[PDB]
Amino acid sequence: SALGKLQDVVNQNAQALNTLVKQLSSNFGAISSVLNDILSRLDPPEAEV
Amino acid sequence: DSFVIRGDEVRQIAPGQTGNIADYNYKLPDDFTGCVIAWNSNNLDSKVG
Amino acid sequence: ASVYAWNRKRISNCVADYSVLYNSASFSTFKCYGVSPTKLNDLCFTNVYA
Repeated sequence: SALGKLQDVVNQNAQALNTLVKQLSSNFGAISSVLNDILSRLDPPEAEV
Repeated sequence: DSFVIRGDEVRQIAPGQTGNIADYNYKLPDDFTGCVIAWNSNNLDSKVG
Repeated sequence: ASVYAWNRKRISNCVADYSVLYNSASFSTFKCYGVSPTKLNDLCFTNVYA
């Protein structure tokens, strides 16, 4: 644990990137989190929503 | 734009509708602005034969 | 069947042409909720129930 200050910065940046990548898996109230599924399932008036 | 259709087909003169005269007779855009006007014309556009 | 004893039929292992359902004018109401009616020929399904 001598080099914890640099490893803390590396872990924080990697965890922020992992969280940002993980946030694509959330649908945020939509029917799906995949854009291609919405564009292939729905008409543009509701796919727009 | 004036035409004569059935009584159940007046819901298809609208943005974002699926239907028959919407696809092959008269299509409205999704960003349509204006007013659709409909009134019964059984006394004028109908014959007993 | 009646609505209290509604009949459930499984649909599986078939290729389905929904364009004869869209182009028929015999249905007074043809309203889809989780899917567009015109995209039904482009997708694959399981657990189809009537």
